[PDB]
Order: sequence, then C-alpha cells, then structure tokens
Amino acid sequence: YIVKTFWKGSHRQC
Amino acid sequence: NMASLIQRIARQASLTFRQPGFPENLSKLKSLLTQLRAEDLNIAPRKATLQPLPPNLPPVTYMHIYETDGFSLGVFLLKSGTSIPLHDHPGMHGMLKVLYGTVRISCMDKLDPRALPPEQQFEPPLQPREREAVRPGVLRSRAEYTEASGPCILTPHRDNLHQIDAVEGPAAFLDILAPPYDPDDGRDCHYYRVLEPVDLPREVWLLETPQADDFWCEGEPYPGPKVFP
Ligand SMILES: [Cl-]
Ligand SMILES: [Co+2]
Repeated sequence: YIVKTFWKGSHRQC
Repeated sequence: NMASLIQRIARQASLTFRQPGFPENLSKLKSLLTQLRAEDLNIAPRKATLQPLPPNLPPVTYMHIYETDGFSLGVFLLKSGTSIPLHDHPGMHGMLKVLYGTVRISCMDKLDPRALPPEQQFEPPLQPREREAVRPGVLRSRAEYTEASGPCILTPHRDNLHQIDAVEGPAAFLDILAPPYDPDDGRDCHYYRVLEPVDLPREVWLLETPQADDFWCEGEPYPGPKVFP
C-alpha cells in the first residue's frame, strides 16, 4: 500500500 | 533541569530550519549530533542473526521521533546485508549520524540536460524507454561511516542523492530532513539506478526507477526520551 510519509515520501510500505 | 540530548537536538533543528544565522545554527546542530550515542536514544546496538531474512519482514525499519513543518527527525535501522537504495531529497537539506554499525554512503548529484550518446552501451543492456530516460550525474564520494564519524550533510544542490549500505552487519542512523518530504507539494522521494557502461568525483549515468520490490521500510516504536512541544 502507498503511504505519504515525512521520512520516505510516497512510500510503498510492503 | 537539563533537557535530554534528543530534545536539545530537536530544539536546535527547529531553530536552524524554520539566511543570516543559518550556518551558525547548522554548526551547533552538527555539534549536538556529534555527541549523540545510541544509548541516548535507548537503542541497543543490533547484531546479526546469521539467518536468512523471511519474505514477510522488511529489510529496514524506522522510528519516528518528531516532526514539524520545518524538519523531520527519526532513526533508520538496517538489517544485515541490506541497503537503502539510491534516492534524492528534492529541495531539502539532510543530516545523518550513525548510531551503531558501519554504513557505506554513496553520494551523487544530477548534472544540469545532456542526452545519452547513441553508441553508448550498458551491462545489462537498457530497454528503449530507459535509454530515453537516462540522465547524467556525478558520483562525489563513497566512504564508510561509523558512530565515530561526524554527521553527514546533504543539501538541495549537493550530495542530494545517496545510497546507504549496511556493512558487515546491522546498522542504524539518526536522520534529520528539512523540510520533510511532502508529495502533495512536489517533494517526493525518487529512486535511481547508476549504470555501468561497457577516481572520484566521476561522471555517471542515472536512471530514475520505481521503488525496488525487495525494499521497503516499516515503522517500529521509538524507545528513547520523548520530544515535547
Ligand atoms: Cl540481521
Ligand atoms: Co536519504
């Protein structure tokens, strides 16, 4: 899934 | 009384990243990061498992400590044999400090845009869409860093691309990003490949690439002293 993060931008967290 | 070192780091990061006064504030922030040790964050150094990494576990995890509109503050924890792939920090400054372990940090920049010469060949060969998309860059440095090294700095215009490899076991670093990434504001994290055609600094070829299938980062709880408003 994609999460907008402060620390890796639009990150695919999987 | 005396605030925790991580609270003082956050306070100083806020002052530095809200211009005259910036260099002096950045120097003070660097000096605070120089003093930081893993024990000041209640993070015990992690050592290798000597077992293969199962498919359901991330190669890297992240502990968030604090963020404001001006900066983000946290820790990345790399398992043995893992890398954070080559990536940029558009329009941002960054400061990192190794907490335990050894990392190899490769530092690069995109150059000005010049096109790939027609006869240039790569190994592995490039697909047609990749040949159109590759752009020139410069490899500025590639060195190993430990907790005894100073902090490493990047800026919007220098060492803005970096790759971080865990060397000879797990490693972790504190990272400050200023401002934080903001995809909705044109500040996303882009990944790149450096290509081998067929002495530093030296010119390289850079290809923007999707996040690798075997790289992702999951959060885990931060165990150290908390940063308070
Ligand atoms: Cl490990
Ligand atoms: Co980075």
